[PDB]
Amino acid sequence: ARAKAKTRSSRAGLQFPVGRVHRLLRKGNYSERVGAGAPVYLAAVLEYLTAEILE
Amino acid sequence: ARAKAKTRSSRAGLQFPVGRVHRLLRKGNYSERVGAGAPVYLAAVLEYLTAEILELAGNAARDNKKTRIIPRHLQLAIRNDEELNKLLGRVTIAQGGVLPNIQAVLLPK
Amino acid sequence: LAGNAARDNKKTRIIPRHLQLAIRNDEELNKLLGRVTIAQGGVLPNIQAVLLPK
Amino acid sequence: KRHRKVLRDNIQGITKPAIRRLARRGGVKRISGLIYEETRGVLKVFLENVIRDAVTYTEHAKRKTVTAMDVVYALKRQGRTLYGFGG
Amino acid sequence: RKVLRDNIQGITKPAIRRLARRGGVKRISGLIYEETRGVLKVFLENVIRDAVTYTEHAKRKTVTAMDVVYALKRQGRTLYGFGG
Amino acid sequence: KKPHRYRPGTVALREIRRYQKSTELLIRKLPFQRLVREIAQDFKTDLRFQSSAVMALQEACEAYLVGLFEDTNLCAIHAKRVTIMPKDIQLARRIRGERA
Amino acid sequence: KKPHRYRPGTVALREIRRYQKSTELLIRKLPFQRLVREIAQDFKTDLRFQSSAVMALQEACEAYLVGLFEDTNLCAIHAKRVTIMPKDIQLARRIRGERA
Amino acid sequence: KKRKRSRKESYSVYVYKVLKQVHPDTGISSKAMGIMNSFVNDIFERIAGEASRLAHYNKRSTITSREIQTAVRLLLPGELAKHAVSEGTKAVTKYTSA
Amino acid sequence: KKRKRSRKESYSVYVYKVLKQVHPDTGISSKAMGIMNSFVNDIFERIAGEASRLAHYNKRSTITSREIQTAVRLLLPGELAKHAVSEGTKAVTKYTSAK
DNA sequence: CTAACCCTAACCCTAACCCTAACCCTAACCCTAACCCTAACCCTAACCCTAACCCTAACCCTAACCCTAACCCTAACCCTA
DNA sequence: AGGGTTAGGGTTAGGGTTAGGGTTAGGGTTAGGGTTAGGGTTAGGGTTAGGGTTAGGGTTAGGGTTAGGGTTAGGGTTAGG
Repeated sequence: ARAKAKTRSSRAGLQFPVGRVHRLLRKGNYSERVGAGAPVYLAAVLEYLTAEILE
Repeated sequence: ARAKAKTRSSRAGLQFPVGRVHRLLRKGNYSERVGAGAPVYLAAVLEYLTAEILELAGNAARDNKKTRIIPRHLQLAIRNDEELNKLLGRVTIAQGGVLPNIQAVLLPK
Repeated sequence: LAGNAARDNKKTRIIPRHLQLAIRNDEELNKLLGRVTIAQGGVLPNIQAVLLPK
Repeated sequence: KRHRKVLRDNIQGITKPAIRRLARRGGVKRISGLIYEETRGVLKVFLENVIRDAVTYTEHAKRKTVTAMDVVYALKRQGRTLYGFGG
Repeated sequence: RKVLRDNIQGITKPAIRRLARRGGVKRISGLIYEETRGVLKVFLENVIRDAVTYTEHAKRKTVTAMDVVYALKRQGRTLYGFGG
Repeated sequence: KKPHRYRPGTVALREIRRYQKSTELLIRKLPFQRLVREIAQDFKTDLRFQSSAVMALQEACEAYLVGLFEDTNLCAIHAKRVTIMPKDIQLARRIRGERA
Repeated sequence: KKPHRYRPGTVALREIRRYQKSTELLIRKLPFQRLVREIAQDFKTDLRFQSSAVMALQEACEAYLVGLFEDTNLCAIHAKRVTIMPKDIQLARRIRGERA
Repeated sequence: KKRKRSRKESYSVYVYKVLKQVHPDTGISSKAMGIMNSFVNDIFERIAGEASRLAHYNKRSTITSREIQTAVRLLLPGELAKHAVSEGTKAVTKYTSA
Repeated sequence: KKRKRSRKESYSVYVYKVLKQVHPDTGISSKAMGIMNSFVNDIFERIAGEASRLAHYNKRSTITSREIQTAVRLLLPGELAKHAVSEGTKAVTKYTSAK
């Protein structure tokens, strides 16, 4: 049952889909290997930009 | 057991490395699968462009009484060809000057 | 057109040479007066590429 | 020894003759007098955007020398495309 | 049916005047409408050629807003809202 | 006999403000649809455009025309003038790089 | 054509014709080499600029300055003038979209 | 014949959550949500392309945090780039600590 | 060098053969060869990126001759695109006839 | 790539003449701004229809994926055009 | 480049399916070409001053020819991503 699915967003403290960003980086033909902290960094940058624009 | 090994450039009739173009398309992270007719098409297009540019450069060099192609002749041919100037508009050739274009107002009385 | 050619030739008066130059330069004027030869006037210094020295 | 460092006098390093022939190549028949400062002011901002990009490109490889390939990649990204000086 | 001159005249003069007033023009010359119509027709021709090429590549016959946005972004004019 | 007629300038300025403080469109939709259909007829026949497609086309064309008019007005102001001229649009397209 | 004085405006047309048929650098290397490093001091100290980087930077700066001068000259003749001025470079750079 | 129509990935739920976090009294129009989606997608594609270009320039086959940080510092201007870099460093530090 | 050093890649022999075919008894310079190499690489990368984008837009995973032809028609200008497309179709036909 | 002289030799930079050209009125045009009212007009409103789109459903072919072996491409070296 | 194998993405196909087209029609909208007049535009003149012209004497840059110290990729390797 793979225990429980602890949300990566609740682990990152952000409000952006880190899993969808990782999938987009993997299936987007950008590189053969995709890091783990890179989706979190991109999600944080996008969240900051969205927060500034919305404010 | 390989009988003979005919080169892909000879079977294609072109003068461009089809094998290296295919390797660049495969290792360039452009796509997972790469069609076989695509490297040949790209090589043919690049060969036609190179032939046109070299013909224009040779014509400019022959008009300038020289034999070897210089970047000045290359820039002159590129700026003279309208399609080449429209294609390479944001490209600056090093060691090359512009065309001696003087306006009518700047001309002396 | 003749005055423009004369001003370009550093001359105040209009001559038949300037008239012929302006007529041959203007495409519409050359198409209209194609079978008209201006007296006391020469052609344009047009040298072909093959006639140029190598 | 070399007990002197590079000062800020290089901004005025471009001489009046230097910018007085750079303009005549473009077709300027009469160069203004106050243009000598505006040209140095414009050239100052242009040489700062490419240098920052080259430094950021060099710092990615943990290196300390700025090659021409980094300058070419910075110019291609800014908007230019230099052919020849580099690969 | 269908006239060629009826299309260039479709860009009416008061419409171009209102556009120039929205941009910030107080006085609009008379020879501006024809040049504006010509430039707009050339730009529309280029964009429609790009969209037709995209539709033919998609092996289709309907020009979609996504293809129009792609053709506009290919020239450096990114548009938001209409599409995704 | 005087209805206090507006002097050249009064209306122009307040119309500019009224059209700048709005978000609606100016060019009609059906003539633009007829235009883009006639233009598309010069490539592939039996074409079917979309509503959002022609809407985005009209929006982009109106934005480009606004930018061109702004550049033309700026060139006219620099030429110590207030009206626009075809030579101004020509110089604007030459500097912006649209001539090639 | 006395060697004492030449008509002003005639020697420049000779200079322009001679300078437009050569590809040699106009800015000098040693003064330009110190400007690149002075700028790089604020970003990070201890840098080893390659002998080919300064050449490319100078070749790009010269081309950019030549293009800007050509645009300023094109803007100059519009106002019935022939000389450039500091007020024309601003408009030439704003129309291009660099300072906007 | 059957249903199971395609699902369209959108960031509307995240944009609305950010809006509720910042201003918990304002709203967002349908157009505004689509504009924010296009902006996020464009910035994401630009940063991903810059990271891929850097990974292709330097002989490498993965994208670490340094590549994304360099792409951010190259794309974003001055204060925005510094703030984004600080937020990303704080996020990766919290991830490596928790 | 060759101190167990690496081997770089360029397109010099090909450009030389093209020059000899289009114009005999002529020469070229190293700067001109480098400029031609940079131009070829730039056009190659541009066409490859355009083909990849066109293949990703159509939800497909194969960049084929059709995608390359569309990228050429979209990048190259007027009659140059038609001539390049004609030569590419001829090369594809020759490849399909003999390999 | 940087650090340190060298030695001439082009570069630079003040420093008066000499136009000449660019800005300020200025008058004479001149052209677009400003109603305006009436005849296209198009954007609406529903509704068909229809032809291009679209969603399953195998399956089959073509590109990948390894060797290995020709094989070509790329470093070196002088020299001559 | 050849020689041999495999699996995953094209690819067709047909039954749904859907959005675009086409339809009248009509009525407020809108254009838009009238006429008119007021403000803006431009050469013309005018004048003076601001850079062209000159030019040579101090300034300083271009190879040139080295060592010597920074500095980096080449090889190997391995364990973690």
